Amino acid sequence: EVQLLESGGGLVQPGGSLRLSCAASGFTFSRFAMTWVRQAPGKGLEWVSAISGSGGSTYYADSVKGRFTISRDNSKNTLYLQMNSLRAEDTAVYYCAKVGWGAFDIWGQGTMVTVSSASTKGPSVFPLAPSSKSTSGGTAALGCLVKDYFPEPVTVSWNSGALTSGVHTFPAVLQSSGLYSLSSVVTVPSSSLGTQTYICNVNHKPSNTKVDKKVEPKSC
Amino acid sequence: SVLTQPPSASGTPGQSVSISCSGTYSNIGSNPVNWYQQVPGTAPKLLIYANDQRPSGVPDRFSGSKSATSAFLAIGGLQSEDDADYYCSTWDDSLPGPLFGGGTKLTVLGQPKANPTVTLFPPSSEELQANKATLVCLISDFYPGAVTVAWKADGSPVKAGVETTKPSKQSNNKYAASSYLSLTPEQWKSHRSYSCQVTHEGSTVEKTVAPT
Amino acid sequence: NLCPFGEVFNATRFASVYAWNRKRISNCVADYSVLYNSASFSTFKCYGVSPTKLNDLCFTNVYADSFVIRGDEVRQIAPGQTGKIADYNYKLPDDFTGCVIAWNSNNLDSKVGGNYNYLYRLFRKSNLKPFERDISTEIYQAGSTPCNGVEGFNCYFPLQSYGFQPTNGVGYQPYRVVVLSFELLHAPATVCGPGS
Ligand SMILES: *[C@@H]1O[C@H](CO)[C@@H](O[C@@H]2O[C@H](CO)[C@@H](O[C@@H]3O[C@H](CO)[C@@H](O)[C@H](O)[C@@H]3O)[C@H](O)[C@H]2NC(C)=O)[C@H](O)[C@H]1NC(C)=O
Repeated sequence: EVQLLESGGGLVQPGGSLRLSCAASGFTFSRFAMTWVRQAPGKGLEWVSAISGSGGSTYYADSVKGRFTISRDNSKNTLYLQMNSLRAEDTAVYYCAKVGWGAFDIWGQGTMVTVSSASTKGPSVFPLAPSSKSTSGGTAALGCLVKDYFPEPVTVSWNSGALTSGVHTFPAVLQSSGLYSLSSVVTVPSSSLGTQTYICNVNHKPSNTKVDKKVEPKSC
Repeated sequence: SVLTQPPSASGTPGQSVSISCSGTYSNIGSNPVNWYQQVPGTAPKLLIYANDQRPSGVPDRFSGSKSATSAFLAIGGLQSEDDADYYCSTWDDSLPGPLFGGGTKLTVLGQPKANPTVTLFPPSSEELQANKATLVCLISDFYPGAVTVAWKADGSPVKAGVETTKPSKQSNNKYAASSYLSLTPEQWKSHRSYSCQVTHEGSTVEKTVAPT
Repeated sequence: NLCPFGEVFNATRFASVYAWNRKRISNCVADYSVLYNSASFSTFKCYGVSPTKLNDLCFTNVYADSFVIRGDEVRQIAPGQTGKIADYNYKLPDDFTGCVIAWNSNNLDSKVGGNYNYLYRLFRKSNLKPFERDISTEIYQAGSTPCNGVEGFNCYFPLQSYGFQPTNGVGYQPYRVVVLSFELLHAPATVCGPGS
């Protein structure tokens, strides 16, 4: 019966501004301090800001002081977070929560804030050559690095789809820059190297980018 | 300053587990401790407040305790639906708002533990010729799906330039992750070796590459 | 002539655990088996002595402490325990010599819609010493921001009400507790069993 419904998240560029809202129902809103807590993708929880039931006292983490302002409208059961001078590292899911006995006892389901300048960009594709350091037993690992593209997705195949056994394409990492990178690796018989050709085929439709990259053992 | 939790925990169905949180006299020793459960894709949920109190609707198989400078969350009768990240939190006498520990990923075990396969690639000649340098550490076939990744350069920890994904489930129900270390070409050649150390369930698998 | 245990166990009103009661018993004869013979008690646990052996012992004074807590907290009324009650409300010593007696009081201490008259201390900056008692009601300050006497974000009233309802699970039902502690001093023994 308690609900905390957040909105206002979205994509902004560095230096931009956003205002989050949290609409509360099902409890006596004005009697409780309220707080914002954020979580960067794949990371932990970080307290951001809190406000007393009346709105007359506010509290801030050092990480956001002078840039974010918490407020509330008790006539509307709405909690706000004004976010100015946004930085890449403010990218996170923002939760509102009710404060109860030293704890955060009810949380909204969050709104996502992305602070990024990324624009469509095709990947640079690099070969990950097989070596003694990537061969175990009679098997060698070779791959390709699909670096710094935006947005998702890319597709990777090996030998134009003729090679599927032993292919492992990894989920992309989303870097602090706002660009993605991924790698694809294939394990093959080490005795096949230098007799079988291995080519990764990378497609990034958003940038109409198509790259074939030969992956070969090195000679010195 | 900081609350420290083990990165993972596990048990089998119907058994118990204990998750720890370590701090100092000025936070855990002087302030009430809370615990939160975060099932992936959902908001944190309060399990324990004021060290050992349960809010309404939290069953009594969740319990909290505290030593001088450490707090502990015990979970009896483990179920699969307890798979989640668990966070401790408390206050510090020097700060206006609360701290959170780094979280413990709990997995209730459904198959045998499986060590990660790790492959580490050095920067490619082509990338080095573009004046860039990336080390690629690929981690696969591990279970439960929780690893921590440490990079070393000549035995010394490497902090900056590291990007690591969350684990993701493979088609065979084990997990994969990958970590990337960005360097300048000069950093790459100015060291004798770089290491990717993957710790899983308390055992470390290490791979190393060196300029050539 | 008989030690007045009936007045302690049968008192009409019991204290909140944070403001636990204490009666000093002395200059009287104590028939403890009167107590342990009754099946009325869900807990009757002695430490450093036996229920029967007591009628054969003497003591400088006996203290009877008494209060209400939840069923699932009765286990904290014991030497060596931690938890909200042991830490913040009523602490026995590691070498407690005495008896802990308890019984379900749901029929007297619960109310439809909740009995909120029984309180416990929820927050305390350090743990109680054994047999220490804290009835203060200063706002409790978490973190660095002074409360200045006002409840708020990081500032909490330190007592919370149990709010007992007859329909609670037994772990959350009210229990009456009596703790008997047996004091041996370099002085005259005034409380003795009927075997002495
Ligand atoms: C708290 O109050 C109850 C009720 O008044 C007390 O129970 C009473 O205990 C006395 C024992 O002192 C019982 O009297 C006995 O009666 C038998 C006759 O069958 C007699 O032979 C015994 O010598 C003794 O006089 C009495 O029946 C009993 N009443 C009830 C309702 O149980 C209880 O003892 C009090 N708690 C104390 C004193 O710690």
